[PDB]
Amino acid sequence: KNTSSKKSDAAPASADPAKAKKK
Amino acid sequence: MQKEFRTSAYHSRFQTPFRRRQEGKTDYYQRKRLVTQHKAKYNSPKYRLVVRFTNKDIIAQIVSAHITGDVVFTAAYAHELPRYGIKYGLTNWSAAYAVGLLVARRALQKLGLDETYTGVEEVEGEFELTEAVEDGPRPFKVFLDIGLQRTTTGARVFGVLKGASDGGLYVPHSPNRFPGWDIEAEELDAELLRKYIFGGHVAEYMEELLDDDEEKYKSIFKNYIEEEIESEDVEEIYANAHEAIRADPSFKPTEKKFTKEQYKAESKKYRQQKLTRAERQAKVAKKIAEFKAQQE
Amino acid sequence: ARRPARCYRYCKNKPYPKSRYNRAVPDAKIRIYDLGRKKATVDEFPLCIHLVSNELEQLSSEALEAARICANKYITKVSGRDSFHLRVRVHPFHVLRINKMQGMRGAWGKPHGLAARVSIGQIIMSARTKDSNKDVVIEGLRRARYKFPGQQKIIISKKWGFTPLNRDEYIAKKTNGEVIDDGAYVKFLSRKGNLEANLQQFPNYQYS
Amino acid sequence: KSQNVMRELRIEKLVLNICVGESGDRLTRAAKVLEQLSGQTPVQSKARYTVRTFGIRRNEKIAVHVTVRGPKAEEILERGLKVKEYQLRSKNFSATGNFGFGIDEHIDLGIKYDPSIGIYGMDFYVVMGRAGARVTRRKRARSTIGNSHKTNKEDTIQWFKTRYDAEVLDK
Amino acid sequence: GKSRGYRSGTRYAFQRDFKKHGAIPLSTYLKVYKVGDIVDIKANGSIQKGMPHKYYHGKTGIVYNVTKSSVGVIINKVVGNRYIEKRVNLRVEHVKHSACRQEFLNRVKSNAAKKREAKANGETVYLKRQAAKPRGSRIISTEGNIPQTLAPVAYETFI
RNA sequence: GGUUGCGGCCAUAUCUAGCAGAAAGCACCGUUCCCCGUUCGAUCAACCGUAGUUAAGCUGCUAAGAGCAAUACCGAGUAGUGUAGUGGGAGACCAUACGCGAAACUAUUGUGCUGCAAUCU
RNA sequence: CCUAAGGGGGACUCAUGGAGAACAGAAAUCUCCAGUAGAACAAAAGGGUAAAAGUCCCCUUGAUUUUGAUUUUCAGUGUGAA
RNA sequence: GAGGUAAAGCGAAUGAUUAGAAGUCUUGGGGUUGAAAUGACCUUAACUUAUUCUCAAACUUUAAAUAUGUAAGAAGUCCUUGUUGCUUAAUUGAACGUGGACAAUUGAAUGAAGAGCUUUUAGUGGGCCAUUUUUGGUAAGCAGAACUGGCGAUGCGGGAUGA
Ligand SMILES: NC[C@@H]1O[C@H](O[C@H]2[C@@H](O)[C@H](O[C@@H]3[C@@H](O)[C@H](N)C[C@H](N)[C@H]3O[C@H]3O[C@H](CO)[C@@H](O)[C@H](O)[C@H]3N)O[C@@H]2CO)[C@H](N)[C@@H](O)[C@@H]1O
Ligand SMILES: NC[C@@H]1O[C@H](O[C@H]2[C@@H](O)[C@H](O[C@@H]3[C@@H](O)[C@H](N)C[C@H](N)[C@H]3O[C@H]3O[C@H](CO)[C@@H](O)[C@H](O)[C@H]3N)O[C@@H]2CO)[C@H](N)[C@@H](O)[C@@H]1O
Ligand SMILES: [Mg+2]
Ligand SMILES: [Mg+2]
Ligand SMILES: [Mg+2]
Ligand SMILES: [Mg+2]
Ligand SMILES: [Mg+2]
Ligand SMILES: [Mg+2]
Ligand SMILES: [Mg+2]
Ligand SMILES: [Mg+2]
Ligand SMILES: [Mg+2]
Ligand SMILES: [Mg+2]
Ligand SMILES: [Mg+2]
Ligand SMILES: [Mg+2]
Ligand SMILES: [Mg+2]
Ligand SMILES: [Mg+2]
Ligand SMILES: [Mg+2]
Ligand SMILES: [Mg+2]
Ligand SMILES: [Mg+2]
Ligand SMILES: [Mg+2]
Ligand SMILES: [Mg+2]
Ligand SMILES: [Mg+2]
Ligand SMILES: [Mg+2]
Ligand SMILES: [Mg+2]
Ligand SMILES: [Mg+2]
Ligand SMILES: [Mg+2]
Ligand SMILES: [Mg+2]
Ligand SMILES: [Mg+2]
Ligand SMILES: [Mg+2]
Ligand SMILES: [Mg+2]
Repeated sequence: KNTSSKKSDAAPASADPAKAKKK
Repeated sequence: MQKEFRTSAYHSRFQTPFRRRQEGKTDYYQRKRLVTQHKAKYNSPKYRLVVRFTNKDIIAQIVSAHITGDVVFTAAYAHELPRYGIKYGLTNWSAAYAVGLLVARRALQKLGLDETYTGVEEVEGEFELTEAVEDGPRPFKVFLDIGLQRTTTGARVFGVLKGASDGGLYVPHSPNRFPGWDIEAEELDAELLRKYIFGGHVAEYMEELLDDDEEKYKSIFKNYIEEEIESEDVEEIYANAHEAIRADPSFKPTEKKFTKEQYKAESKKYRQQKLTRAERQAKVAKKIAEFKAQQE
Repeated sequence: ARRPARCYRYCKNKPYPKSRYNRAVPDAKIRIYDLGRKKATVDEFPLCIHLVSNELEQLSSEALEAARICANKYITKVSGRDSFHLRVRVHPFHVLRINKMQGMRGAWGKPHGLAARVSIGQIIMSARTKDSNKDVVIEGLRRARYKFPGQQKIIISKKWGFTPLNRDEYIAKKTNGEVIDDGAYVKFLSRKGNLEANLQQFPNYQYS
Repeated sequence: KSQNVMRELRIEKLVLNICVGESGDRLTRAAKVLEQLSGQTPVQSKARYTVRTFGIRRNEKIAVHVTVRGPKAEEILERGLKVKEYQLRSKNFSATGNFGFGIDEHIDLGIKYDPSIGIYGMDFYVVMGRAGARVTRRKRARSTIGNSHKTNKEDTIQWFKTRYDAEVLDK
Repeated sequence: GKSRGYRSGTRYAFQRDFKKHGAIPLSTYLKVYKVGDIVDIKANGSIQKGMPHKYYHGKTGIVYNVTKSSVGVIINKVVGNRYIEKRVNLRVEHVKHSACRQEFLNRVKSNAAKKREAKANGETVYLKRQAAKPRGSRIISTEGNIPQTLAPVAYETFI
């Protein structure tokens, strides 16, 4: 019905920083 | 452990925006677009209808911009309406229309355009623009400057718009942001606009609330109760005001209970005054000395 | 493999450091810049002796490493491993190029080594130690002078250790409570900023 | 004066989160439960980016959440505090004066159970605030709220204990 | 491969001043330019329409045309052994009045006022400017200022 | 002089932490039939000025505050540089001569000024 | 390479960090605070951009017609582009 | 007016980089385990804070010298009001004008075998050298750019001899 819209300009990425299992 | 953000380098490289943008008051994108004049119309200025709403007041000003600062041509406030017969609801949509008409008539009187360009003397709420008179000077052109206020169909700023247009000023506009515009059927219900001009929505609210929650009409519309003004006689309140506004739109300043100098001296009584360098030196020496008590 | 140093003695080219534009650069032979008792406090080693360049010239990382080892070895041999703190004051950041590793066509060279570009009067090596170890440290530096091309002077600093204060201004500022230890270095008192923080950091501050 | 009427702590909003890890009918059912509980159309959240491990892809609709304000927020909140027998943790309160907890079954809240719908756990977060927060949210003349008028962790914990007679443990 | 594009080599020339990026103060759009005005040209990197070519960045010229949002400026550009008149179309964001007019127009008014006042006084006044001349004779008092004798100082090392 | 609306220059105006603020203004603030917009009258829209408050916004003051601005028997006539020699030096480089002349550093001082209109204890 | 990644308007603010919320963990979704741009803008790099030029939404076809002037390369010829 | 090179800077952004010190609840591990509590201790390593050594053709707040644009009047400055289909709400402006006022110190220096203008045509279109700036190269009587001056095209005095 209604969905949150995107605010993050890094629309074209792949995964994410911060992610890296070691932490 | 996270990085401290507010470093000295952060403050050093920071670029403050314009003073009136950091206050959140001026949209300089829109302001630039409104003000810039065709450079081949060399010193002829563009005139803005600045319309601002406070919680209690409507401010309508006719402004031309210059390098040393903006210059007001005329200004009409909503608190001038009690002189014209409107004492309550100083923020109606209808109060906005009245303020626009008042500022329009006052500006045309200042200019000399009274008998020519009277406007819509018989207000029926139909969309209409002030057409120039053939073989004569063009009507005073002003562009609406609504500032940061959102543009919505039914907004009060366009009440000042319609009042100023009916007052004889040429203000370019379309009727699709007026109350009574059918978005599905792209036509203006001029009946509903005439309704909004003469307080019809508030009147319908008075009658509908008294007969549903009479106690709530007693709390919201007290002032109407103590003046013995019911819903059925609201339209005349504006209609009379309209005539009076057209009869004498001239500006009358408030008789001032004090002169500028007494006000200045009284206010000057307050306001803390800066400490002298010697004073702060004594202050720092005192704090330096008073830090001893924790040598441990 | 390595050409004679005479081929790269002079600052003929613009600085060519490792960057985003050349990446396949070898490492400098010098990696260690502080030797001896580098954790000693400022009062332990008041006497400072510098080896100063009297040449605008390039010194290889190879020469820097060799001179560093020579000086370190001699002083640890004569006075003990804990009698000094030696610091090399120039870092080789300039990449030398070699061409062959036809003719002059497409002759842009490949990284070959690293060199430090030194000026006239520039300090190359600094050695803080005690006064009784002066003649030792000077001779440690005199040998290291042999591993370098050009002229170097051994100059006894007027200042206390690695500080910017003379050996007299340091005592005045220390007995006045304006200097505190920070490990191997010190912090000096400031008459600007937060009054409470400045006072907290320097409790022994005899204010005027 | 610290005892002013306008310094009164009060709920600004409660945000309802169901982070179903997949897409399709189950997420639709979470939206239906949220629409039942709150009486409002919820909003579906799309993955901001793709994770193969979690079985999600960017812009695949994963979670659903809805924001409720006013008297209804208090009612849903007390229905959820009942499930917790009025016992939160110290950690559950943020440094900004907001707090939250998470139920595990949505029928404990007091709604009808449907086998087709199933049970979803649910996540609750409350944004606390005094009067005058519109200053930081209004369009014109936006500013910040002064430090004394801000909500902090301790004021919210004490306010919660007083208004609900609950205990906030700190294990 | 050689590169000689329109904005080649303008990395620093077309930059905004440090801590001076962003919106244009509106006095730029409120200034009035008339045919015959002398204007300096300095490109604004943030307005890409009507930008002058990098040659005219830092040049000064005369307005010959006035349009809706732009002015036309005549520049004399050296091409070989003569000058060629160049006519550049510029938006007013890249244009500023030359400050050399107002000093010279002020020297004209000042000359006129003094000349008419010497005429009023039946006297003469001399208006040609003169370069700075050698200073005249003078006498130096030594009360509080007896000369202090200096000598060159010996050599020292301060490291 | 304070305050509001519109501004010019765009930190001497910003940031952080405290404290104070008469009058008026501004503000928070109350309500949802109507125009309008939202998951949410929170924002936006409309109504009341009625029930409350200077708590916040805002304003002013405090701080050997950070930042910013200005000044200089500060550093320094230093670095650099235009010009000259059948100057020094194997060279690297350096001195001198006629001129121009920084940046960092240090110290001190300051912390918005102002245009149009309106209004106020 | 793009019917939008062109044009206009409007609304929103990006990278990232801290503190918090069932399964849920370093990374799923939610909230507040901070956040001068540390992101995003097809493609190299530079410049430019914050109530926008970035993100999202609405409407569109100015990516249309007639030919002149000008800027860059320049012979002040052509082409491309503006 | 413009500039971003020399210099300078890095307890200023970006990027690089040496050393300690003091602290923190994802300390990253070992060790002394106490029986397990992740709750202490010794330790190394991470981060954070205030410092410290050294750097940049494709880094930078600042920022020269030299070189560089314009102006320094009679075709100038001011006053008044004529024309228009352009412009202004206008009797507002824009441009071009009529008429009037300001006289040789007519608005800096120095110079000027005078200034301006036109047509037509030759040879040439291999260059090289010196100082300084400068790129590739270990370098070259090597290769390539910047400004000027030269040789070429030029004898004469000097450098013995030598573009
Ligand atoms: N430096 C050598 C030592 O000092 C003396 O040697 C002296 C000289 O032999 C030597 O001078 C040499 C000279 O020989 C040779 N023919 C020319 C060379 N440039 C000079 O070099 C000298 O001056 C230059 C500056 O011009 C300096 O840079 C260099 O360090 C210095 N050695 O340097 C000293 C004076 O400058 C002793 N006689 C000798 O035994 C001892 O080893
Ligand atoms: N500052 C004086 C300047 O004089 C200059 O020139 C002046 C004269 O040299 C020039 O010539 C004019 C001519 O235009 C006009 N139509 C006729 C007039 N006789 C001429 O002027 C001269 O010519 C005669 C005849 O030889 C001379 O004897 C006499 O010096 C002078 N009257 O015209 C001007 C006088 O009308 C500029 N043209 C003028 O604009 C400017 O004011
Ligand atoms: Mg707008
Ligand atoms: Mg050999
Ligand atoms: Mg374009
Ligand atoms: Mg685009
Ligand atoms: Mg578009
Ligand atoms: Mg927009
Ligand atoms: Mg950064
Ligand atoms: Mg980063
Ligand atoms: Mg033509
Ligand atoms: Mg052409
Ligand atoms: Mg072309
Ligand atoms: Mg091209
Ligand atoms: Mg085109
Ligand atoms: Mg450059
Ligand atoms: Mg540089
Ligand atoms: Mg440099
Ligand atoms: Mg610097
Ligand atoms: Mg740095
Ligand atoms: Mg610094
Ligand atoms: Mg760094
Ligand atoms: Mg020929
Ligand atoms: Mg030929
Ligand atoms: Mg040849
Ligand atoms: Mg030939
Ligand atoms: Mg020949
Ligand atoms: Mg000759
Ligand atoms: Mg001869
Ligand atoms: Mg000879």
